[PDB]
Amino acid sequence: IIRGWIFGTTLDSKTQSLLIVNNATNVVIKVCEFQFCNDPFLGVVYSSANNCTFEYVSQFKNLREFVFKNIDGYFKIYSKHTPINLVRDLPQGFSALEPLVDLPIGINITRFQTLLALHAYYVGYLQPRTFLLKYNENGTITDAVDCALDPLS
Amino acid sequence: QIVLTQSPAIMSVSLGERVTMTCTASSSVSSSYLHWYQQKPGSSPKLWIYSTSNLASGVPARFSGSGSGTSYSLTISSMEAEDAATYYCHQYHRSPYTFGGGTKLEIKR
Amino acid sequence: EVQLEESGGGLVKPGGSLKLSCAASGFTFSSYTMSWVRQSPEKRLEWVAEISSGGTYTNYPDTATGRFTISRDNAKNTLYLEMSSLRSEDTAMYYCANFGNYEEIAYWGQGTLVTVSAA
Amino acid sequence: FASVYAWNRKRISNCVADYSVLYNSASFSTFKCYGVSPTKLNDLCFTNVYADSFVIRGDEVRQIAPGQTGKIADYNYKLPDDFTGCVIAWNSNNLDSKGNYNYLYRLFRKSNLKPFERDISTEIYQAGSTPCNGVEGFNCYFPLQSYGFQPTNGVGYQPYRVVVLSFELLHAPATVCGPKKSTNLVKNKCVNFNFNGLTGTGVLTESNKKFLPFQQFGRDIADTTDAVRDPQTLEILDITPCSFG
Ligand SMILES: *[C@@H]1O[C@H](CO)[C@@H](O[C@@H]2O[C@H](CO)[C@@H](O)[C@H](O)[C@H]2NC(C)=O)[C@H](O)[C@H]1NC(C)=O
Ligand SMILES: *[C@@H]1O[C@H](CO)[C@@H](O[C@@H]2O[C@H](CO)[C@@H](O)[C@H](O)[C@H]2NC(C)=O)[C@H](O)[C@H]1NC(C)=O
Ligand SMILES: *[C@@H]1O[C@H](CO)[C@@H](O[C@@H]2O[C@H](CO)[C@@H](O)[C@H](O)[C@H]2NC(C)=O)[C@H](O)[C@H]1NC(C)=O
Ligand SMILES: *[C@@H]1O[C@H](CO)[C@@H](O)[C@H](O)[C@H]1NC(C)=O
Ligand SMILES: *[C@@H]1O[C@H](CO)[C@@H](O)[C@H](O)[C@H]1NC(C)=O
Repeated sequence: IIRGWIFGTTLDSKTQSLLIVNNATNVVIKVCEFQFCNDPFLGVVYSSANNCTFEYVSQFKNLREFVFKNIDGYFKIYSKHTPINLVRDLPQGFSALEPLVDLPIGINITRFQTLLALHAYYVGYLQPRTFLLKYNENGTITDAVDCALDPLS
Repeated sequence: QIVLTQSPAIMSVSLGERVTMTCTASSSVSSSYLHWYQQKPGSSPKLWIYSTSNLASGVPARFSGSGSGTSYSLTISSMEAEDAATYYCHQYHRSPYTFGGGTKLEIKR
Repeated sequence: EVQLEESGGGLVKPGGSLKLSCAASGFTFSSYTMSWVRQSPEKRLEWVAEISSGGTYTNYPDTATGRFTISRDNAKNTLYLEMSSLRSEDTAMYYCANFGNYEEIAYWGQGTLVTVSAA
Repeated sequence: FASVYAWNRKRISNCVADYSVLYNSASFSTFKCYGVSPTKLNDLCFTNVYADSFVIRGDEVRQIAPGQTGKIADYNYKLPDDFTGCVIAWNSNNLDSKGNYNYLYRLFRKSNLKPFERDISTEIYQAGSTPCNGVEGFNCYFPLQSYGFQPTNGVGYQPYRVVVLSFELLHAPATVCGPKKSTNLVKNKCVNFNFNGLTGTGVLTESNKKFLPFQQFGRDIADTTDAVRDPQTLEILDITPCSFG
């Protein structure tokens, strides 16, 4: 039911607004400006198409994890699909996230908002911390530990 | 084709003054395709004003004029002794090329 | 240059054919389109017929559709022009000049009296 | 192609197109630019490539240059002196001939135009102070004019097609670069290598280590790159320092 996320810095067609939408057959990404849309809809949102400067087209229950990062105009999305379910309603366990795509968009990004199919998701944050990682023999991350949490750490 | 008609047939105008001459056509020919020659008696014509604004070599910057559309105007500054010549309008837009009706410029004593 | 010297003319018969050869030299003839104009005694100038040296193309007004022929030769640089079955009304004086080519149109021919006779 | 008074504008991004094939051809009569030589066109990388296309009369091809005047250079198109691009103009005598008169251009305008301005309008410009509207009259002039591109015209009157390319010097993250050269590979030799930016020296050998489908090169310790996969084959290799003693 979760479909996509609409980003921006003013939520108006005046300034660049990135947009990602799942089509159930091909994900679509574009940077063309769109006017404000408080209540997105869908059925098988669009109000302005000024300055279309990019386009891209590509491809226990499921708990998909994403991490969105932005450095000097580069947009990185790290994704993971199948986690380990120790208990329901609480995502315990360890997982590793792989890099999906790099976007040289340069959009400036201050805020965003998600999209649902009208007819449960957790949000986190990041800080510049220091970590220690133990690499497996094959190349995967198997364990990590903090460096500013506990005296033992 | 479009025939070129000159409103005045002949100018028996005295020396010193400043008048104008007109080339008239049934329709607009071009902004800059037309031109004017000068057929001296018993000689060959020579072009001075081309592109309807520009001037060829040898013009003392005395002969001028402006216009567009179905009618064009060519102006002078002050008549002198060498102005007793002939003038011919031209057009090159359409495939049949025609000439102006001609004006027998002359001075009066 | 020598200013587009033309073949000499003369009196002819109403039913013959005179040839005008505007041979010349002094500038390139592979890209300069020639033209033929005529003037009857004290009458408006009238463009007779032009030829295109770029592809040696012939086109000319419809006042005389099928009685004008032009041949170009860049080898010896000659411009051959004739009319079929000339009448006594065709007496005039002819120029070969430069039309269609570079913007600075100039170099009108020296002229040649192409007149008819009945005596 | 569009007329000059409404010049066709297009944007090209996210591609790698060789520029050598352009000036290596013979159809392009005029290939003029100063901001960059043809040799280093493919060497450099650019951003925001814009193409402007139109059809004009031959005799005024000179008027398309940085800092020039004229009817076309003032009322139909503007070229700033600080221009970073190139101009390609070539004859289209056999493609636009009969003559044909479907072309138009701006003749009268209030003043000059800002750089890269698109001058579109339709008004009865008046050569006096009396206000005339609706129909043309005395000292009321039609802003446009046509072209007599007769097939049997000479030089300067045949229609010419003009394309102007502009760009910026990577003011944003790189979008369009030039083609990158490639060569073969050798084994069991002391060679210096430049694998897509990663440069070094050593001897190349075949490897049995397994990479994940998304890394590019591995290492062991102390910033000592040891294993690299070739982008062409996606085959993992081994680096070994050349012998000395
Ligand atoms: C995000 O927006 C801020 C403004 O709120 C940008 O800061 C300036 O932006 C202007 C034009 O956008 C630039 O010319 C300045 O150089 C910027 N100042 C600084 C100190 O960078 C900021 O650059 C924007 N970020 C991005 C990635 O576009
Ligand atoms: C590291 O990867 C190798 C290659 O995939 C693994 O070796 C095989 O792994 C499969 C399961 O993916 C087993 O069915 C085979 O029996 C393994 N063969 C051998 C010879 O080991 C290896 O197990 C991986 N090591 C890890 C994940 O720690
Ligand atoms: C670069 O791509 C081309 C296009 O596929 C490769 O050419 C062939 O690719 C098929 C893919 O199944 C192989 O079966 C053929 O053996 C390839 N032919 C050749 C002559 O290589 C090409 O191999 C790719 N480059 C490399 C280094 O593998
Ligand atoms: C989804 O796919 C269909 C079929 O290709 C297409 O018509 C439609 O535009 C797509 N949706 C979006 C939002 O692009
Ligand atoms: C591009 O953005 C500018 C900003 O004002 C706007 O004026 C223009 O119409 C836009 N062009 C397109 C094609 O969206």
